[PDB]
Amino acid sequence: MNKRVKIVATLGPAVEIRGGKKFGEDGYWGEKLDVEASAKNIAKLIEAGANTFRFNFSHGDHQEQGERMATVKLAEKIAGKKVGFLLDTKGPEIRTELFEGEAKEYSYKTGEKIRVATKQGIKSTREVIALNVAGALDIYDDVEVGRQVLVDDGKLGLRVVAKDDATREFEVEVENDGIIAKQKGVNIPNTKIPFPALAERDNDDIRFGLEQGINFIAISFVRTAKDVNEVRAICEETGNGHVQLFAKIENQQGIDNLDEIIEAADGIMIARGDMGIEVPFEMVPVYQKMIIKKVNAAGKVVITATNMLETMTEKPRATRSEVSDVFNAVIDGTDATMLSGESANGKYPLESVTTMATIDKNAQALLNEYGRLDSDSFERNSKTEVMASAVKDATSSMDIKLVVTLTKTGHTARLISKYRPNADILALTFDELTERGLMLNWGVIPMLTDAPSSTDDMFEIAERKAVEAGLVESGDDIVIVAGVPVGEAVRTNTMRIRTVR
Amino acid sequence: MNKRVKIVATLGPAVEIRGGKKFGEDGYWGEKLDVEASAKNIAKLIEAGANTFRFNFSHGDHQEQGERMATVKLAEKIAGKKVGFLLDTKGPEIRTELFEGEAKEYSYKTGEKIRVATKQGIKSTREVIALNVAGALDIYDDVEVGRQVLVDDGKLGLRVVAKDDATREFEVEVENDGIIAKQKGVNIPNTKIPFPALAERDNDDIRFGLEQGINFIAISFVRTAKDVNEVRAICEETGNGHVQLFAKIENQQGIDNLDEIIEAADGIMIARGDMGIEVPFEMVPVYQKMIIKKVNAAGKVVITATNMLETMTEKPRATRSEVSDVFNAVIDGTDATMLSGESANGKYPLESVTTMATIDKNAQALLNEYGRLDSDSFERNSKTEVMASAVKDATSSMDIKLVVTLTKTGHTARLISKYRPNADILALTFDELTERGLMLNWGVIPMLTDAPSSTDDMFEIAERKAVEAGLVESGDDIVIVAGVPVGEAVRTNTMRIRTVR
Amino acid sequence: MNKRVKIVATLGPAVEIRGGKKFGEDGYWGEKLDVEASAKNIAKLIEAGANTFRFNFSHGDHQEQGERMATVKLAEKIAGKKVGFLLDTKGPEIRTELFEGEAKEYSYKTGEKIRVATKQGIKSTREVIALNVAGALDIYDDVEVGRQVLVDDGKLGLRVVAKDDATREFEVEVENDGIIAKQKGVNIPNTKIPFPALAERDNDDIRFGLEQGINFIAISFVRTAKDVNEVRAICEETGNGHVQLFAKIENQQGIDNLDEIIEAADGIMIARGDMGIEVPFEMVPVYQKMIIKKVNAAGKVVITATNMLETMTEKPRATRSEVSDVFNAVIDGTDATMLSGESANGKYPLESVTTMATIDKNAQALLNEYGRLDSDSFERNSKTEVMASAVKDATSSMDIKLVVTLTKTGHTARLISKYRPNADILALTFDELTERGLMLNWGVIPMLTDAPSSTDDMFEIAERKAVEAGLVESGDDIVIVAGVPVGEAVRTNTMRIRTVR
Amino acid sequence: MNKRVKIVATLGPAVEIRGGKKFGEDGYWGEKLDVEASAKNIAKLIEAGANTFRFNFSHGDHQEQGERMATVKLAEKIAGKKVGFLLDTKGPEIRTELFEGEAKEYSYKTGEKIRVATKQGIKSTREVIALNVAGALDIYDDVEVGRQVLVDDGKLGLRVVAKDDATREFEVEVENDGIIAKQKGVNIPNTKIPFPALAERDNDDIRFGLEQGINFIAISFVRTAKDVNEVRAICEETGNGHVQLFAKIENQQGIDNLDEIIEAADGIMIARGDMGIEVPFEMVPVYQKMIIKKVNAAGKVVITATNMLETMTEKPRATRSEVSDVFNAVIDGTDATMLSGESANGKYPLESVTTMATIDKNAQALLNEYGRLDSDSFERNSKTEVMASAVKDATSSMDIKLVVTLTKTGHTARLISKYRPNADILALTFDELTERGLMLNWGVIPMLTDAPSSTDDMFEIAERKAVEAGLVESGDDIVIVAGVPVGEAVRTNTMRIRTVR
Ligand SMILES: O=P(O)(O)OC[C@H]1O[C@](O)(COP(=O)(O)O)[C@@H](O)[C@@H]1O
Ligand SMILES: O=P(O)(O)OC[C@H]1O[C@](O)(COP(=O)(O)O)[C@@H](O)[C@@H]1O
Ligand SMILES: [Mg+2]
Ligand SMILES: [Mg+2]
Ligand SMILES: [Mg+2]
Ligand SMILES: [Mg+2]
Repeated sequence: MNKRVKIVATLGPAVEIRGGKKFGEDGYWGEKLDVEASAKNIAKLIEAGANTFRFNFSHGDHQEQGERMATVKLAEKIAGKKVGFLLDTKGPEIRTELFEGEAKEYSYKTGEKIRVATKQGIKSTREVIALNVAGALDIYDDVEVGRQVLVDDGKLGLRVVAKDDATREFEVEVENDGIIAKQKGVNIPNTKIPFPALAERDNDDIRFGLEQGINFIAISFVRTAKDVNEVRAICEETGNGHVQLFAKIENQQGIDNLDEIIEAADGIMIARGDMGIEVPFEMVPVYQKMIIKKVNAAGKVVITATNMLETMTEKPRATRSEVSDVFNAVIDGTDATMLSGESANGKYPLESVTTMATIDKNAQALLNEYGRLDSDSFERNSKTEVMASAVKDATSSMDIKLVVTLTKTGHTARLISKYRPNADILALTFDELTERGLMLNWGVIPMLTDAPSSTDDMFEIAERKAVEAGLVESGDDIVIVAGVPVGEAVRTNTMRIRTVR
Repeated sequence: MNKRVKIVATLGPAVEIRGGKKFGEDGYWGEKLDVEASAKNIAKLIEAGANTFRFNFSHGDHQEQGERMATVKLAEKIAGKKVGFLLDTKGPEIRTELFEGEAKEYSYKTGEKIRVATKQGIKSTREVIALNVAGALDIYDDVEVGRQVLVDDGKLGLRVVAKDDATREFEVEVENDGIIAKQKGVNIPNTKIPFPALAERDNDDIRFGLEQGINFIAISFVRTAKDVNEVRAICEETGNGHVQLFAKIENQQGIDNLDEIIEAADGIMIARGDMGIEVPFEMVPVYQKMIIKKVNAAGKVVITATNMLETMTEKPRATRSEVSDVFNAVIDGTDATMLSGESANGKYPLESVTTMATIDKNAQALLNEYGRLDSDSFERNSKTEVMASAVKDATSSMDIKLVVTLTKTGHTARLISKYRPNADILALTFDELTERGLMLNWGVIPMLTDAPSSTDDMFEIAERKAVEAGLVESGDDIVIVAGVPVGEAVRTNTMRIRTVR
Repeated sequence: MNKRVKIVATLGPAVEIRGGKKFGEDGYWGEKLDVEASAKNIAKLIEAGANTFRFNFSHGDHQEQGERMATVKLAEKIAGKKVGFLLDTKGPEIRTELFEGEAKEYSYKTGEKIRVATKQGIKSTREVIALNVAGALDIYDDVEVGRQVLVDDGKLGLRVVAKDDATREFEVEVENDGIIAKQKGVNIPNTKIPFPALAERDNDDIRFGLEQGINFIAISFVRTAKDVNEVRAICEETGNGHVQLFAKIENQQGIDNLDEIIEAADGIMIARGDMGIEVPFEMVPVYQKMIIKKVNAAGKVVITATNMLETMTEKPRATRSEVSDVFNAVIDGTDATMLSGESANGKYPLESVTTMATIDKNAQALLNEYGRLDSDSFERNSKTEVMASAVKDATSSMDIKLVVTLTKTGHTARLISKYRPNADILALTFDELTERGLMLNWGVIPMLTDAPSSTDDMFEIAERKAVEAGLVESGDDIVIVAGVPVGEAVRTNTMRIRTVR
Repeated sequence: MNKRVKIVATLGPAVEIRGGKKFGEDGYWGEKLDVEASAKNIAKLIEAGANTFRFNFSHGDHQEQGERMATVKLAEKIAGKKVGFLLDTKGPEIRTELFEGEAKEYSYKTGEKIRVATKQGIKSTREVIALNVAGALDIYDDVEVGRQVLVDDGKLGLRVVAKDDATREFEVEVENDGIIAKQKGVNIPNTKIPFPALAERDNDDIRFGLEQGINFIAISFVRTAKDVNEVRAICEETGNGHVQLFAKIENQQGIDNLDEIIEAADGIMIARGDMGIEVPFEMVPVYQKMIIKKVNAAGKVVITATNMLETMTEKPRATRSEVSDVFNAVIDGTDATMLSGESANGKYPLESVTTMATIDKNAQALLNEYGRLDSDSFERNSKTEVMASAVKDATSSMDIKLVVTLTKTGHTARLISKYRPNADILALTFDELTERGLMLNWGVIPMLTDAPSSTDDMFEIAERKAVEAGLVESGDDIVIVAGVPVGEAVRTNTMRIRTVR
């Protein structure tokens, strides 16, 4: 079993060593980053099956993101395996501020009376939590007495009992025991804060990440196709048209506009953290199944995100509900499953990726029996898609160890992946940007190779690259597709069934 | 809209008021039990959708259990609604003992060296953990070095590093941070402790339970049909033949013998806490889907259990993986979903029941689209089952608000329930024991009524009881089944499609 | 096996004895009809499974039709079984005339030069065949040199080589050996003769048949819904609204207008004789399958007609192609199969009905495996149809010997028949016109009984009538439907599964 | 549009010109055979769609058969198209003998008393019918009084009223009007004549046939696999191992042993004439549908035979039941439809082939909608069959005009044919024997070409041969399969989707 379901792992301090100390150790924050020791930890997550690392720009600053991206470039070399680089934007969001004196968080008890500030550009204290509102908007008049302020995926609730005009502070009662840490997501349900089109901060974050070299952007709180097209414009103007945009669906407007968002984007991230606060929590499983189906029908990538192995933040074993969630995301048809705090923030980042890889690998064996996606229903809209349908058929008719596609742009590999064959897909492509671009497609193992010449045997190349990567051995049956011959073929036009020598 | 998926709520101190104090408040345990304030609390759980309470005999003593059962009996009169009474057995298991000087539990850090004792009838120290082993078995010779000892559904791991012959103690390294409380599960995977057929303790607990008045027994660690038959023999012997037995499947032996266990039992509880430590965690979802399908095909009851809303033990809102888990259990075909520590041991027992109820109600609306069960594949093996298939056909042909069955024993209601009609099922029955015994069947609303005479119009009765229960109004279409006429019919033989006037 | 597929048998001289002589014997035509001896022959066709007799008004005169109808009324009394009375109209057709000197036919050889007259109201001779054109139309100018004149379902072809203006005769070459008999169908393909709306002759024929007492009219060459509504108007004005209209589809205009014709009519007769000459012969099997499907979807009656056992006109055994045709008409979903010359004109009328009954009975056993009709696809458009769906389901779930419906108008019996249950359908109705009206519905055995009173047990009546008709015995399982109670029920609202005592 | 369903046409005097005279013209038999005029006639049958001619060795002598086979060989050069040569064996059967004084046949009326003789090597009189019994068996002791003797596929019945010991004759009553000709079938249902394993006569006929050059043998009255293996042994012994054996199923024993016969044979001829006298006539359609399904699942050829256009023996147009029969045989899944007396013995042999071809072409357009065969259910049991499944998938995904297979032995063409793709199949093969042997496979157009070298581009070759045959034009999409490269490939291993330039 190669793992066909892709893992997005969020990076953060959990994997980072600072002056020989690990996250949680006394004096950790007084040290600087040990890049090699950090890259060694990250190389172990790559080996365990992380296919793409997520850099959440709601956390840290550019320097911290930039160094973390450099640490992954080193980790790839140590692992001898490449991964995707995914930037996750702030979007039209509210975050808790940094605290005075670089305290990182405080703990609160049910019934404490604290304040939430609206004034922009200040720091929090334990008693007066300051907000970073996208567009530096003033939200004091948008939030009435009786509104709930939710901190960190709704873990901690603050009930607005009064408003203090002298300070423009919400007077709040802590509804339940919990923590307020710096740069935490804030939700105020049933309010209609007028966030701008694309915040200056998002424009700067995106341009910085594009300069560092990324493959993917996940756009937070996509409301309409315009939100995706604003980011697309920046990618194309900076010479970064190869970068793929995943719309994060995490509010009613995103659900209402799903069809236009899917057409504009390269994929969807089902951002269930915010989604289950911005829409009825009991509706998230309905939307999850429907989004995965539509995205797969469009030949695009879907990521299922948030709380997948939440307990593994503190404990070496997931709950029964967490394992059920990962398993059922695979059965629903997801291309990729995501870790957030499990990998970024937790005591068991490596064990989290391992555990997720084990569940994903066991669930992929039940797709023939239980799988929700139905490739038989698709219209085959092009001759490459006809070929992808024929490859699925061959992998259904007999035991195929591997499908190999020689793909210039990844088009053939994406269409084979869409049909969910009962085989791994080796995608041989001829440039690194295409190779990294395929790292979140179901079943696709991207591999860089030289562009075939008109004298090359592409079928010999396919078998040799598969053997040299240890994916197949003598006697295995593989399906190879290619455009034959090189420099005459318009598209993938040939399928070969080949016994490996 | 009526909740078709049934809720088993485990009762515990979480819902109990002690001289004005709630569970988790200073000096809670000092106070006498406020029976009436406790019954008012339990009454809210009934109103929120708890269909059966679970009395877990692994905790407390006969006095405590018997008191709790009496308090539920008052809660029913407050709520104006009856519930099922389910006894959950200790079973062939290992618990932690009570601690010296009524200390409730202790906390341990990774690398800590402590001891686990095999001598029976002793109480635990922080530094030496006593075991209450079923059958007071000496297990010291059963447990090799390098074996794993897990406490509290596997939360805390203890590696056996050495064995002390002179005290017959395990010298154990704490693997991970966690808590050792009183009367918690201990799992030693891949050991073969020869636990008795039925332990004296279980025999005593079942007999006390039967004396108090119960509807269900959930038998822990059912290994073979013999485990079910020993308990069935006590039910019959004491005149409690109406008591239904759910086999808890929570190890490989239970899985291997599942078919003969389903045949001996009235139902299966999928006990996923133990199951996911005793077998590979990533297989539990495979077994959950297969058990629900098999139990439904047998016309019996399936309960999905453990960790369903786990985070709500400590937080007012569940994680996205927990909502996914509850939803997917309903889609899989579960008759019932269960709360353990969420209702027994948590800060949010009412909100846990409400949340589960909300998810279960939403999931039931997607069983047409997504439902795994397939009633079309069933053999109809009796004339009542043919009537059940016809009822299901009527609810597929047109919009039926309610199915009404006049059922002496519940057999017709159980068959209609097996077919999962697109409608609520009102089961009009003539005794309280039959009424309570239907409370875990999917979609069944048990209601007590006078046995109709051969003078009575049972179709008028059905409509009148459905209107009086506020399940239907003028213009609603209903399907009524009955054995016509009373004193001649030997079974349900008539189906009526009626418009409520 | 009761035969569920209905047989329409065409009556003619084959069954008629004249002064002790049988059809074909010397001096036969010099005798008058022996009514009792003729009614005895016809009683044997009823016993063999003829459900409806067809009186083809293209043949004979009113007196001959009237006496044949009287002979069947006697045959019913002798057989002790009722049959339907079906009148088949001339329609907008061309027929060969009577011959001079009551010669009935002549024989011709390939290459003979004869004439066809256009002058209306004259008799034929061997050398000059006169036409009876509906509306007494003059067709001399509508038929050019090179047209084909086809006699008798296209058995004999006449090529128009010249036109003689002095006599207004077509000069024809006999294309193949064959016969021209009196009152034979004539087709001239690729001509557009302007037949009127409803010929005076058809108006008189219909009114005569309505006076004699008929159940059905098959309207020849239905072109549009107007053709059906013209006949409907006459039925309603004469107090004969109970008479059912079957549109004969036998030309392109009928195929083009099929949907409006089905909505206007009570059923379709697939008149393949003319159809296979008026449209491409290879298209008739396509249209047959499509018409049966649409008519069944409309809850109406379909008859498959012509050449079904053609060889049995002269021989005691059908060809392999004939048996295949009857079998496949049943598999396609036909309510009824028809005999024409086999019963009207042949040496083996009784053996023809027997042979057809044997094929139909063997094919009805393969409907579950091979049957084309798909009741699962129907929308259930009324509560009686919901009940019909539920009856189908019961007959699919277990072995049901009989479905009994107490039906005032036949509505419940038609809807049960539409769903094609795996059981015979006993339709108990309370007037003879309804009883005869159901004789061509698939599976329906109509039986006359007294209208139940409010003190009657309709379920006891259903079982008693079924037992007394020898359809069921002690131990058989039957499904009874009724509107319960009499004088309150709006519709069939009750289904009972009953073991016969 | 190309005819996918293949036509077997039985040759006979009907197509033979004798010194200027056609069959059925006065003094036909006086004249010498006009070989060249006969070959011109047979050439028209080839052009009209005859794919194989059947030489029925129950008629004539080696001289007659050998001459006819030579005349077909000239017809091929005239038509410019090859056909298959099928020998149909006499088999373990009873024929009528030749009559005294070269009288061709006699006519008999019902109630006529005549005799049937058991003495072998004598010629028939009108009043005493000699039998040519296979093995020259004496059957007098095999045939009881009240047994039925049927002549000419059961047209004429003869009741055995008494047995004459002194002449060993049956005294027989004519049951029905009909004809006793020379060398006609005699069936005595429910007798057990111990016919040899393989008769000397069959051994001689097969050996003569093989010496002339044939592609197929149809073995009459195959009872067991042993009947097939005796003939296979002669084919192998004489170096004729390429000859394909169709078992004729025409009695209950053949039906009972069908599975072992399909396994021994290359195909089944459903010989319905005999079958519908030897088993109940109404079962033939049940057996026809089941045989076609089984033979197709085995990847072998099925021929549906007898009475398909029977009326066209005497009339230029077929009945509606005959067109229904041909159409339904195609829908059932038949590879081939057959003409017997229609082509051999009739007035309209060319028109019979044309008519069958027209119906077969129309029916093939409805196999998507109505087709009984289901290729989705098949096990794909080899890599060539996986390629066949993939080809079928491509023709379902997009509009493919043609499938082209470069096939050494026809194995790839036979598998593609088994899958019934929505396309014609051009089979490019390198020898005439393989070419002719594919002529009865559904959809296969065999074409002879040079064996490609490892220098050649087989995909260019495929396109060029398809264009040269006028099967495709510029812009048409085609699927080509081949073993790439020649001299390395051990099987068809490549599929190409190509647009014709
Ligand atoms: O078959 P489709 O969907 O029209 O795609 C054809 C396009 O795909 C491509 O072959 C690219 O495919 P690959 O990147 O997989 O090689 C283009 O060259 C071609 O224009
Ligand atoms: O259920 P539907 O299709 O509305 O039909 C209802 C009608 O059918 C009838 O019950 C007649 O049915 P029967 O003739 O079968 O008794 C009418 O009384 C009633 O108005
Ligand atoms: Mg979010
Ligand atoms: Mg347990
Ligand atoms: Mg007609
Ligand atoms: Mg034969």
